[PDB]
This record gives sequence, C-alpha cells and structure tokens, in this order.
Amino acid sequence: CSLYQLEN
Amino acid sequence: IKRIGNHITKSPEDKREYRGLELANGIKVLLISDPTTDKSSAALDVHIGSLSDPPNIAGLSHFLEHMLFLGTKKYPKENEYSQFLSEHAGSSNAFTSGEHTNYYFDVSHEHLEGALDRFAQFFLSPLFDESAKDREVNAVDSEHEKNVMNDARLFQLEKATGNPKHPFSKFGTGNKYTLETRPNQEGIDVRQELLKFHSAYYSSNLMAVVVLGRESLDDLTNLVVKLFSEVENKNVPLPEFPEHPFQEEHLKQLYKIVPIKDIRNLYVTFPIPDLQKYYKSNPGHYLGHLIGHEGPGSLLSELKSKGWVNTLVGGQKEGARGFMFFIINVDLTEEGLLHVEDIILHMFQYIQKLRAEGPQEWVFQELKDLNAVAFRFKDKERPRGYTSKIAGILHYYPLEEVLTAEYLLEEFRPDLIEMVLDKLRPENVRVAIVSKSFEGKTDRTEEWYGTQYKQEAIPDEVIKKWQNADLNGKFKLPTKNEFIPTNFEILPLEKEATPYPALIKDTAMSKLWFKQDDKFFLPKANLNFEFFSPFAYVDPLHSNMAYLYLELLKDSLNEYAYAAELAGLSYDLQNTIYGMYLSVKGYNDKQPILLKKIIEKMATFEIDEKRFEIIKEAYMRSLNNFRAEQPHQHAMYYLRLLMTEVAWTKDELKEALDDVTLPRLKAFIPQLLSRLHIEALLHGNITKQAALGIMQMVEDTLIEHAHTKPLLPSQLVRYREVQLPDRGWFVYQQRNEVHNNSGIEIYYQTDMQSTSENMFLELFAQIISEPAFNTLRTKEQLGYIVFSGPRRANGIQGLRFIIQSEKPPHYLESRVEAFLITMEKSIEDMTEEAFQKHIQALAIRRLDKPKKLSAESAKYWGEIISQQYNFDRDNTEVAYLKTLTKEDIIKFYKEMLAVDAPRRHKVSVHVLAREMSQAPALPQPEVIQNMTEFKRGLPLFPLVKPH
Amino acid sequence: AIKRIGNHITKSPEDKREYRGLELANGIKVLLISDPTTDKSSAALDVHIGSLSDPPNIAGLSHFLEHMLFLGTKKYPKENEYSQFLSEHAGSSNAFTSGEHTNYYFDVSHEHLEGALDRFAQFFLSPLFDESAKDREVNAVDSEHEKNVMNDAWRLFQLEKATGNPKHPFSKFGTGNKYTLETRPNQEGIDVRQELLKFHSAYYSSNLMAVVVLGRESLDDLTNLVVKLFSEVENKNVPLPEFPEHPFQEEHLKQLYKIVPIKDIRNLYVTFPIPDLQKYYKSNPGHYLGHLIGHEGPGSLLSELKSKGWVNTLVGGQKEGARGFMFFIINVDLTEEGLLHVEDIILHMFQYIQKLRAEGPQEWVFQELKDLNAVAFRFKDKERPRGYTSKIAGILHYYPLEEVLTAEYLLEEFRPDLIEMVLDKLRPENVRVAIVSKSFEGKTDRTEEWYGTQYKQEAIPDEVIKKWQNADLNGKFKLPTKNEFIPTNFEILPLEKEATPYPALIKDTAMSKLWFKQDDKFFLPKANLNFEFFSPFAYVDPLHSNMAYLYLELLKDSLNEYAYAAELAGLSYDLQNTIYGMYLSVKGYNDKQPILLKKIIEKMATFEIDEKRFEIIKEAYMRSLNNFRAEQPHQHAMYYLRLLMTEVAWTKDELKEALDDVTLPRLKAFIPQLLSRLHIEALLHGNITKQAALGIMQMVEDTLIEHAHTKPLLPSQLVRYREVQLPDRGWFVYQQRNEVHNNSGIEIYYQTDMQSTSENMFLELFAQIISEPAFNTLRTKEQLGYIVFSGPRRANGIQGLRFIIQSEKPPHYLESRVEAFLITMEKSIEDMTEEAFQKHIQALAIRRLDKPKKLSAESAKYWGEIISQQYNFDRDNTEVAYLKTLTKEDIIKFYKEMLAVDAPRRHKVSVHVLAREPEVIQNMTEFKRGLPLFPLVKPH
Repeated sequence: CSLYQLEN
Repeated sequence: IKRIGNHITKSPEDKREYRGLELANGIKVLLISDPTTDKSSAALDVHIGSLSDPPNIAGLSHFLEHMLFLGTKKYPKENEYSQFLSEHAGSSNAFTSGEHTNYYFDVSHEHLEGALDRFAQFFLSPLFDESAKDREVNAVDSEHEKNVMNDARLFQLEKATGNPKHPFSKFGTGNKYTLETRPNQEGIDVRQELLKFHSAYYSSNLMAVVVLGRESLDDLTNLVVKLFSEVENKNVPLPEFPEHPFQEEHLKQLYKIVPIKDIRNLYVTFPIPDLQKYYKSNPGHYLGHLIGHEGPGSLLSELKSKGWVNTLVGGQKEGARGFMFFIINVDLTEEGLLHVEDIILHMFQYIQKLRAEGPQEWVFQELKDLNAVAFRFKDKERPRGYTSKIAGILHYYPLEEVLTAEYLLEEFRPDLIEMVLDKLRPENVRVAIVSKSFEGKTDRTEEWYGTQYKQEAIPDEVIKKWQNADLNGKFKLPTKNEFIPTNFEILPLEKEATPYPALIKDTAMSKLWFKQDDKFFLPKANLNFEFFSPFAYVDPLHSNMAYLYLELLKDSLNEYAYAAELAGLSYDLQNTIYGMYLSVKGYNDKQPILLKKIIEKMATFEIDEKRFEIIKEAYMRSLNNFRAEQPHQHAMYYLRLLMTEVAWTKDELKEALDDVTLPRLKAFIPQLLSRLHIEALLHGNITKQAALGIMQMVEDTLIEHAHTKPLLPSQLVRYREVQLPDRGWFVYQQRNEVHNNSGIEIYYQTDMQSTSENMFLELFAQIISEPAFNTLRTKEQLGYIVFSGPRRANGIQGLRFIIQSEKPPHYLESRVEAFLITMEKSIEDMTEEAFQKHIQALAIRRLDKPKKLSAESAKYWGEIISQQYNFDRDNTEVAYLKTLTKEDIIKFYKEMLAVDAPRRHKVSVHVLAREMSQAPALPQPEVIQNMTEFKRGLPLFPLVKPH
Repeated sequence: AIKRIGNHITKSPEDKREYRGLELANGIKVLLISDPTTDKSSAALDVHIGSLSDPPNIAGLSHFLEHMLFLGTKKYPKENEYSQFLSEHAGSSNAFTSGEHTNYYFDVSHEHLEGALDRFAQFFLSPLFDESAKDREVNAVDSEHEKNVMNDAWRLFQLEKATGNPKHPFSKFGTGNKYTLETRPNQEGIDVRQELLKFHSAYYSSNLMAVVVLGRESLDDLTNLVVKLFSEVENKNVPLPEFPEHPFQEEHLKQLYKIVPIKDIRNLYVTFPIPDLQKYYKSNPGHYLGHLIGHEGPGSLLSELKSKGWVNTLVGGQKEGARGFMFFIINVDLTEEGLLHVEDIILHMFQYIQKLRAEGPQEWVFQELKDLNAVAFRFKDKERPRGYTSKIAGILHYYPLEEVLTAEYLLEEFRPDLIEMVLDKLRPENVRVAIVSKSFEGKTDRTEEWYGTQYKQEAIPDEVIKKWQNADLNGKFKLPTKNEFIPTNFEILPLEKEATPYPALIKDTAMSKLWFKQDDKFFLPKANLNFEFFSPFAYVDPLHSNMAYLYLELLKDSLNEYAYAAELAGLSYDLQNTIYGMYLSVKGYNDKQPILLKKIIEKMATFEIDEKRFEIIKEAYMRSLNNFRAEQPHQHAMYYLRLLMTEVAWTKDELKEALDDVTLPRLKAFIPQLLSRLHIEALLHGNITKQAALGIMQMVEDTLIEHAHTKPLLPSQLVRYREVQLPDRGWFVYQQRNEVHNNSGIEIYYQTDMQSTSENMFLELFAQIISEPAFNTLRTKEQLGYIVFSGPRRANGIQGLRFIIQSEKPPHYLESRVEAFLITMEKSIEDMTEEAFQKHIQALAIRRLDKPKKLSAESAKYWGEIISQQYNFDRDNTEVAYLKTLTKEDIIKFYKEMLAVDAPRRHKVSVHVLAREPEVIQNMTEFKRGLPLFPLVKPH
C-alpha cells in the first residue's frame, strides 16, 4: 500500500 | 518460447483476444489484444516483498522501487521515462506489498516501443547516483511522516506483538533514520546494498509480465520475446515459511490501544492454516458469508438491537504464504465497551449455532450461481490497473484460469468447512481493544510509530465462560434471496434514439434526462436523483437535522437492502448542500421494488429513540475529530468556506447539536418533504415508457405520503462565488493542532466558464504538469504532496497549488512564485514541435471515451448538476483546442498569472504546524481576521447560463 | 392702510416663539411669528371662499383659479419666475381648495422675505390669465380629476353631497372636469377670463384675509415688511356665505344606500344631521360623544362587535360641514358575517346610546379629558416652518386673537343641557344609512353624475325603524373604567458626564446592540424607543412571510383593547414587519413606557390564537393582497422596479397562492421557531439615563429569554440582501399591463455607484439642477401628466437616478422625450452662468443643513441611519463641507461618464406599465441569473 506520487 | 496456450477461459461478453506464454528465463507472460483500445499499458510484478529486507537496513525494497524510476545507463537523463511518458498522456506508479512489488504504466495510442523499452531498461540495467540517494530519502521521510499520525499504527502494532524473531515483525517504509542515519552511524554503505539486493532477487525468473497491446496477438509476441530476454534467471526459490508467527505465549491475550482520533473498535483475531491451495471450494469465503452477514436474525442485527455495535466486518484476512488470519472486526458504542465479554460471548453463540448444523448445500449453490452471473456480465475494464491486477495474481494460477479467479467454484466439500470451523475456538482468540478511554493506563509503547498499549492476558474465567454452555440466542441462518436476477434481455434499440440524454418530462415537480444504452449492451441500468429543498441548508440547525434523519433512514433500511447490495443492486443516499441525493444502480430487473421501498421508507418514516441517541453521538464524535486530520486538507476546506456565498464551519454544526432533540427532528421531516423539486437522469437498458413510469411512481409516492407541492421557479437557486479585486494578495493562517507538518493552498482565479477560455487554463495546466512535480518534489524536495491544476467551483475556474511540507509556508509561496517565473522563461524558449506535442497530449487526454457505464453516467450527471447541460463539450472544445498559438498562451499568462499582471486574483490559505532559484518581489499581504467581513465587501460572480 | 390691534397671547411656556396679532384697516387678520432660531422662513394666506361660491353653470372654478393664480404678476410677468425664485432659495409652494377655504402657502431659504413676498403679494394685485396658463392648467385640472376617478374618498364624498337636495350648494361640484372648464363654455361662447376677473374682484379683495408670516428677523422688521406689501387689497364688504338650513330636509332621512366599490371593501355609514355647535366651544359636546362612543375598551361597543365577529374597527364623532349645518357620523367596518346582520349592529348601537341615556351625563369624565388635553397643551412640539402658518391662518377666521393658540386645548365649563340636546338628536327618526359592498352587482341602477358610482334610494321599511326605538335594553355594555394611564411625573433629567451629541454604543453583546442619546436641545418629558428583531425565518418563503404578517396582525388585534387607553394618554406604538425581522417602536411620555413595553414583550413571547379572529384576519389579508390589482400604475412601476433591483423578491402573486397553505397548528409551530433564535438592535433617545437605558434593554432581552428560550445568532448569518449590477452598455426593459387604470406609468432608472462621499454630492447636485426645470418643462410645457418626478434613489447602499412619470401616453414616446429633456439639460449646463450655479449650490447647502424640531424627527434620522448600518451620524456637515468645493466642469464630467447617451458607463433600465388597452425581460429570475451583485457599504 506504499504508493508512489500519492493520488489525485 | 517454452510454453504456448491455445485458448483460455474468458467471459463471453468480452471481445479481447488473449495469449499466454513463458520465456526462456521462466517469466510468466500474458498478452492482451484490443482492436478498439485508446491507451495501451503494461505492468510487472517481482515476487519480492518488504519481508526480505536485511535486518540491519530496513525498507530496501520500497527505497529501491522509489530509486529505480530515476536513472539508467542507456538513458542517463533523470526524467526521460517520466518525461516521455507524460508527453504521451501516460502516468507511471508502483508499490510494494509484503510479498511482491508492482511496476505498471499506461501510454498513448501506439507509443508502445518508446515506452516499453524505457520500462524494460528498468530491469535490464539500472544506474543510481549520489544526487538521487541524497534527495530521495527526504521524500521517503515525508512518506513515513504522513503515517506517524495515521491510525491505519494499528497495523505495525499487529506486526509487533508476535514473534520478534519472525520475518513478519519487520518495518516496510524507512523514516530517514533506519535508511540513512543508522548505516552511516556505523559506516554501512547503501549503494552496494542496493546493487546486491537487486542483482540477487529481482533479476531472476520470479517476475511475471502482461502487456495490453493494440496490434495483434502475433505482432507483439515476437516483440516481447526480443525485449525482456536480457534479464537472466538467478534460480531464486520463492521465500516462504510454514511457521505461523503467533506462538502460544502470546495467544489468548487482550491488548488496550490508545488512538489519536476518537474511535472505539474491537478486533478478534484467529489464526488458521493456509487455504490458498484450496481456491476451488473456498471455505473461508463461505464462513465469511455466514458470519459477517447483516439482515434478519443474524450476528450483527442482535448486537444492533442491544445497542452495542454499529457494524462488523467478518471474513478471512490474507497474510504471508505460510499462515493466514481470520477476523471479526467490530466497532463500539458508548456503552458497548462495558460488555466486551458479552459481545464475544454472542460471537461464540453464533459460532456454535452454526456448528450445530454445519455445512449447507443450498447456500453454496446460491453463492456459486451469484458468482457465475457476476462473472458472466463483468463490465469493461480500464487498461491501466487491470493489467497490474492480472499480473498480480498470475503467480498462483495455471494458464487456463488466469481470469477466472474467485469467480468460478467447482466443488462443495464439507470436510474443509469442518476443518476451518474447528479452528475457531476461544483457545485461539486474540482480542484487541482500541479506545481513547485508556489515557493513563498503558505501560508499553511502540518505538516505530509511538502508540501506547497494555498486556491484559485473559484469565481462564472468561474462557470457561465462552466455551462452557452455548445453545443459541435468537439467531438463524439467512433465508432465500429474492433480489437475485432472472431477466437478462437486452431491450432492442428504439427507432428514435439519441446520442445524448434528452429532456423528456418537464413539469413543475420534476424533469428527466433519458438515454437507452447504445454501446455496452449489459442488462443493468443505473438511475439517480437530486431532490431540492430550500430548508435543507438554511442555518446550522437545519443543515444538521438533515444528516441525522438521512443517516437514520440508511440505518433502518440496511436490514432490508443488504440482500440487494449482495445480489448486485447497490444504492447510495447522502445529503448535499442544496438538497438530498439518491443513486440506485445495478442489474436491470429489480430496480422498481428497491426504489419504491426506498421512497415509502423515506416519506413514512418513524424514529427509534435509542437509535437516534446513538447516531447523534456517533456524529458528534465525527465532527470534532476533524481537527485530527491533514494540514493541507484543512487548507482545501478553508478555501471553499471563504470562496462561497454561504458555508458553515465545523465549529458551528457541533455547537448546534446541543439543540437537536427527538421532537424537533420529528417535526423536521414534514418541513423538508413538504415542497421540493426532482431532477434525475435515467441511463442504461430501459425503455422510455418505463422511464416515465419510474418518475411517475416516484413523484406519485411522494405526493401520496408526503403531500409534496412543487417549488416556485424563483426559489430554485444556487450559490455564488466571491469576486477578488483586480489586484489582490489575500492570505490568512490557521494552525493544525495535531500534525507536525505545515501546508498551503494558493489560488489563481481567472474567470467564468467560457468555451474559448477553458483551453487556456487547461493547456497551461498541462504545460506545467511534469515540470512542477520535477522542480518542487524531485529537485527542491518540498515534500510528498505536490499538485497543481484547474479548480472549478460554482463555474468560476481557477488554477491552484496544493503542497504541504515541514517548511514554513511563506517559503513555499516564494518558491512557487520562483517556479512561475522559471516556467514562463521555459515557455518562451520552447520550440513549435514540443508545443504541438502538448496540444496533442491534451487532445488525447480529454477526447477519451468511457468504458464502464457508470463512467459515462458520471460524465452526464456531473454536468447536469452544474446546470450547463453541455454534452458535446468533449468535441467542440477540443476542436477549438487544435487552433492555438504559443503567443496566445503567453497572452493568457501575462495579464492573469504573472506578478506584474493587471488582472491578478490570488488568495492563500496557510495551515501551519504544532510549533510554528530567485524568488521575486511580492506585494505586502492583506490578513483576513474575520471570514464574514471579507466576503461582505466583495462582489459575487454571475451564474453560468445553460446551453 | 396701517391699522394695528393686538396684545399678549397666551402661549404654553415651553414655547419661545414670539407672537403678535393685529388687523389691517382693509379687514385683514394678521399674526406675526418671530423665531430668530429658524433656518427656513415661511408665510401663508387663507381666503375664506370655497367651491361653495362657484357659478351654478360652471363647476369647480376656484380650483382652476388657484391653479391660475400661480403664474403672472405685473411686477414679474415671466412664467416660472416665482417657481424659479423658490427653486433658487429652496422654496416650495402648495395650496388646496375646500368648501370654504383656499389657502396659499410657501417657504424660503433663510431670509428672502421681501423677495418671495414681492412674488406672493401681487397675486392679489394683478393676475394675468394669459393664453398658455389657461390652456395648460385646464389639462392639469383634468389630470387631477383623472387620478381622483378611482379614489373612493372623493367618490363617496360626492355621493354624499349629491344625493340630498339637488338645489342646495352642498350638492355643487368642487374640482371641475375638462367639460366644465373648456367644453361647455367655448361652445356657449362664454369668456372664462372675464368670469375669473369677476370672481376675483368681487370675492377675494373684500375681507377675511388671513396673512401670517413665519419670520426670523424681529417683532417689527416682518411687521413693516408685511404692512408695506398688503395695502393694495381693497375692501368690498362681501357678506359671509353661510347656509341657514341643512341639505337633508326630511326628504332623505330614514333611507339606505347600496354602493358598488372598485376595491373589495365593505363599510357601514350612519349619519345624523345636527345643528351648529361651533359657537359652543366651551363644552364641545360633539367631542364628548366621540370620546364615549368611539372608545375601545372593556365592555365597549366595538368590544362586543368584535366578540360577535361582525366588525373589524369603527370610528365616530363630530364631522363639521358648512358654516350652518354639521353632521354626526359613525363609520363602521364589516366582516363577511357582519354584512348579513346590519340591523343587529345598528340595534346594538342604539342600545349603547340608550345606556348613555340611562346613566345620563358624567362629570369626572369631563375632568379627565380636560386634564389630559391640559397636559397635551403644556408640552407640544415646534411645528415645521411651512404649513404651521397655513394651519394657524386656516383657523384664524373662527377664533378671537386670544383663542388662536388655545384652539381646542382648553375647556371652560360643563354643559349637561347640551349633552342632553345632542342625545335628543341621536334618534332613529333622524338616521341616514349608507352601505358599501362589492356584492351589489346588477342591483344598483341610479348612477352618480360625475364619478359614475351606482346606488339606490331604497327607503328602510317601518318595522326596522319601530324595532329600534321602543325595544331598547342593555346587555354587556358599560362606561369606560378610569384609564390610570395619565402621566404624573414631568421632571427633566440633567445631562451627565456622557455629553455626546451623537448616539454612543453603550452596550454590545452577541445577543443585542444598544445605542443611546440623552436629549440636549428639546428638554421634553418624552422618550422614543426603536427596536429591530432580526431573525432568518422571516422572508425565507412566501409562506413564512405570510405567517409573520398574520402573527403581528393578530398580536395587534389581541393588544388593541389594552393599548387604546394608554394610547389615549399619549403613548403610541407600532408593530410592523421587515423583510429582515420585526420592527417595534415605542414613543410618548417616559412615565409608563417601561410597563407598556414590558407587557408587549411578555405578550408576544407567550402568545395564543383565537379561531374566528384568525379566520377573519386571514380572509382580510387575502383581500388586501388581491386588491393590489387596482392601484395607481406609478406604484405598479415602483413595485416592479423594487422587484428587479434587489436580491430576492416575492411577488404578490406568490403571496396570494401561499396564503391558502397557512393553518392554525402550523402557525402555532411557526411562532416559537421565529422567536427561538434572533438578534436585537435598539435606539434609545429622550430624557433618560444610561443606567436605566441598560436596564430597559436588559429587561427586554431577559423577558425574551425567560419566555421562549431566546438564543443569540451566529455572526455569519446576519446577511443583508444585495443589488444586481447592470451591464456597462445596454438598456433593459419589459412590460406589465394594468387592468383598471387607463394610464401608463414609466420609471427610468440609472445606476451610478455605491455611496461614496463624492458620488452622493455629484448625484444630489445634478438632481437638483434637473429638479425644478423638469417640473417646468414636462408637466407645465409638455403637459405629460400630473405625477411627474425626478431625482435620487437610495436602496441597498446603491445610488441611482430615476424619472417616475404616470400619464396616458405611449411609454416609448415618453421615454424619448425624457432623453430629449436630458439633452436639453446637457446644453443647459454649459450656458449656465456662475450666478445660477452659486445660488443653486447654496440652495443645496441650506436644503441639507437643518436642525431637528422633535425628538421623533432626529430619532427618525438616526434610526434611518442605523437600519442601513452606515452609522455616519454627522455626514451632513462633512458632506456639506465637501460640497462647496465643486465646479461646473466636475458636473459635466459626471454627466458624460454615466448619464450621457454616448456614455462608457450608462447603466440604464426602465419599466413600462401599459393601460387596459433594448432587450425584453421575460423571466425576472433569468434576468437576475447572469448579473453580478454589488458589495455592501462598510460601517463608519
């Protein structure tokens, strides 16, 4: 769940 | 070239031809063809998680994917992957699980080679450097630094109190301290650790690939056999471990955790052996369907009826390869925390009542029919995200059932049901309590995250009260489902058909917008409603009774409609600023029954007093814990309050909950449903006479039960937006109470919605999409939250900047202004071909057809609720977009966005923390010490005229 | 000739204006007012010749003469020269015409007595009567008669004058239409001018003049100032026209009438002809009967008529007519059921008279009314300079020079024989009944000659008469109890350390806001209190506004029986509504205002509803609403303009539709919702203290919280409605068609700007330079109509310029000639010399600057500033100090930018009202859809 660039 | 599949199982609704294969180095490769796709994509999944970090340095896999995007040797430019991918309407992203790591992108129409070779060099040969390792750990620090206050602390506290010699008790993120500070405290190098990690694990057979191609299933198989052949098998066996981390010393234990936001929850953890090998009978989904099921006479509904429990999610939670959990996770009321032993007593009452009768054939047959119908009409998929999913489960299944995962079930064997049903015993329990009532009672604290808890190991009193004598309460098994669908007939296209939804009914009570589905041909049709009332948002008190009533309606109707939500009929009923809202979607057969029951339960509505007194408190503790939330989220909320005609703060509504009582609310529903107006679209597979029948039954039920009258057309009104002065620099700061970061949002307002002025702001916001990320986050390292784009509220469009960081906020506002100046300097230097490349990237990004039916219903409804009614704004706007010059964008820039501009509108919100390359001259700011006074002396924009 | 006769005049010692009465040898009554502290001087002349001395062939000659006497003297034969001399020096003249009086009056800026009197005296020496005056004032008279066509007062009055003896001069016509002025005379060849000179020479010059001069010079300056210019009046010894017999001579007694009205009204009119008691001013039995009949208290007549649900309100008393006869009237309202039981009503009236005939006369009532009028004489107020002289010259004919001030405010003796005689006159043999009602359709044939209303002789039969007289008994009717509302304390309170000349904010909370100002200048035993109760729920929906209306209406209907005895004692009040909240005013003596205001607040907090009263008020307001189809189209134009140029506006159509929904449980739910949570704002001004001001405000909000649990508002929901912004270029218009009046109104609005200190005086000075010449050219020269107005508009903090004209024209023709007048004024600016400019700007200066004359006047200006949240209490002096630093060039620049046809900022919009026979504005909501909104002016 460690995403890169976050979201939106 | 080892193995080729002939034909695999696909749902007969799809049209995408498939192919599976395997390469010389043992890579599982899946091929997807699509003749009518518009954004091709691919993905990869190395079967290495954050559970293979060395013990000294923590979080290498996440730091490695985080460092891999920057820099190779065949492309030494820092951003050529990101720059080429953003020149072509694409975006790349990645994450690490505990077991594997996903790499995936998407790209434009045919640019497969120029982005696949960039995604391939990713694993063929990567090159790092000093610079990147020096300015990347700051972003990983912001990563950990947003989660030091994030209660999703409970995860690491489940990881912690286990077997501290076990590889499950490991940390995934790194906080600049274990990553940077510890290894140079003792002289351990990092780059050598990264090259050893990558060359040992990642380059082997382990990863599987999938590519969503346009051309053929033979044009691209010889493409991927010559392009990923360099990565060489290192014969690495898959890491696994048969020993479950929960040893009997730390079983039968009940912790007590203290949160930051005021919540109350109860976690009941069971360990079970691995059931991933049994993916055909799936006993865990059976027990998940029978334990965690709301409705008449079930585990949740009794705890509702005794006032202890709001909700409870059951099911089986996955873990690592060797072991697996089983969880019944509950939330609690005010007096639910007094009776925890009785709650878990009722849980074993329902377990033994389900153990006395055991397996059931017809529940399995029902569930298998429901999964088969849910598989046969699988809606269309977005090509990015989908290939990452089907690459993410490709390691487990053979080539035939790559698609049919958790949809098709072959056998019902009750022996495995009895095996998993015996492992649920109160000698295998681990209770975990979360409550803010434990402020001074916790002995132990977490080092990694900083939470406090206890050890109250349960003495055998309550064990031999749990398993002693368990006959039944008033529980029962769920009954036959009646919302399962039987009509799957696609109604033939009407002789008179419209490409865009047409106004068909126009009365002073309602209006409609109707379109039979022409593209998708699925036997399912969504329908949604917007009810209006001038009394719904008059003052805080009337804006507060609305949420309480609406919420208690959803509470009193979940018992009925959970079988509809389980059969494939989903609804959503929430409030809005203007009035309330309704949206019912799902299969085409049982929409009337459901909508009707929703209306007659809406109008003829009584109040259960204890339920109201629970929901009132569950909302009062949901307002006041907004202060424990992100600084930059406070900033976005603050801007909305000062930029609208009327809005009420979160301090007003929690003040006016000291007045809501049962008789006041009870007289409010006849005031809200007395005069109102309906607006709706109906979409999907429905005829026009049945559409008029739907709105007929709706407004006739509201007529019959509510005595509804139509509103006057002069009180169908919207809200307006404050007009900033021609030269403006507005700012006011507030202080986030619990987060140690700061945040800022600054707003450049241009103008109203025109058809010649949306392409100015959209093209200028596309020309700074990649540079803003690179300069603010990749280079200057201003934080992890960087976003800049068009904001459109009440029609008036403005370009904004969202960024939150450790730095003081006026430093950020200065370096934003420096980025503006450097940006226009880079704009005036650019050539024609790159400018046409940006125009083509926006003409592909915006002219893009939606795949799912709800993805165009949310394209129609989102503009029908804005009263513009412009359905063809995807064609004519981009047909205007093709004729633009570089000079025209510079003109847009000078008098609107520049520092010397004559028409310049700028307002700023600073949210600062608990204890708080050439920037230009900036005019002295005006401080807003009162929100209402600022709005008063300023004009309001006109509303957008409809099309 | 110079003859003088006067002495000391009894003036109540509060008054300081020095007086002198005399009489000139040519038979002219003269009073002299000397107040060196008045800003504007005035003068008035009353001629005791009315439309009762008209020629029998030509009707309404004296009205057309008092129109014709304006223009033209031999010393100043120019047309507007009087009107222009009063436009320079701020003057304004206006005269009326009655059955026995014609009364010229005017005012002047500071000192221009010689000047204006030179333009006022030689009306009597040399009238001119030229071609153009004649031919223009006949259209002015015809438009005056045209607006009095649908005016029901004049209509019922003419029907009362004309349905008696058709030979008696009471049955003559007062005003005169276009037929008598220029249709019958020119076809019979009779010269009007020679008849006018006959009338003027024989009648005016003879006697009975009533010159009076409000001057500020001295006791002699104005004396030899008026005696110089009144010697050209020469006596003729015309006898006093009096009537020795009543019009109704037993031919028209015991008769009914059935009247058909335009407006949906229903009224009952009882008339008794009675002989002359004007000589009997010692006891004044007619006002004694009006006191005892028209009282509204416990056991009163109107109390039982209300308890039977027949009668809304009543009025009775002495109605004087000609010199000879007088009338005694009782005029009662009718409900729906009341129309059915008319004879019952009249029987109860007779029962009441018989109760007065039973217990006979009373003495302590006469002493009580004597003491109450004694107190009301002691403390009066300085009347405004214009019209005070006209009032004193109107009554100068009937009273000796010592009784001209103790006019009706003193009673010498008690005359029980007179009360018995007028009680003997009030009998059913003498009664005259008339009934107005809409339900009289197709039933009344006998039409009135001039106006055209319809009636019936329809003599009352004898069984109804005889049932009234012999069958007479008493029910629940009793004489009024002692009011106990008489003021007893008249002490003045000295000014404390808080010596402010402007109201200071002595208390601010989130609950209330309190402003305070002790009386420095007037020193009266009085106090004035104003209260606003702000709440959001007032103007949310047409239904909530109707509920608020009905709420205050039935609150007043509840409180009237208690309040009337205190109002007779000199403490008046009003409850009305705002679009924002509720409005409470309490004015009167300081002695009992705390007890009255206390019970008003305690009353409207804890409030109950009666059934049939709520039904009568409901029906009544539904009628008052759908009446609004029948009013004057200039009001229609002003109504549609105040619709379009505010934020939200509910039409009377929506208000008519929403009324049906209102019920009783629903209103009883609405009342505590409104009163639950609200804001207060108050002005306290009078002879009071700071601590008692705090205590009264405290008392009020404490009673509000004690009763209905009042909570304060949040300071973000105190929102005031804004105003739409017209586009920089473009003129908007739309139309509304009237049904009743065959007249087309038009209002031509111009948006300038918010009120800055410069823009107020730009607009005021340009408004005054177009004020008097618009009256000169449009009404006088162009003869457009009678209601022609121009000037500023003050609304929602936004300035404006307007032209309200109602006439019978095509509306676009009239718009076109308004633009022609604007071009005429544009060139009439640049040919202006310096002298016209400077006298004009001095006119503006003295027009704005003036001290108050009553605590209610100054209190109304301070309240009018507090309700607009401006608070600029001394804007007068600052704005005037700015005002003199202006140049002709500045006015030209202002006109070109916003008012010129070729203007880069012309924000213009008109409303056309048609009779029964740019861009358009289809939906008002769509018009307001895409227009921006103005900000609100910041406080001080």
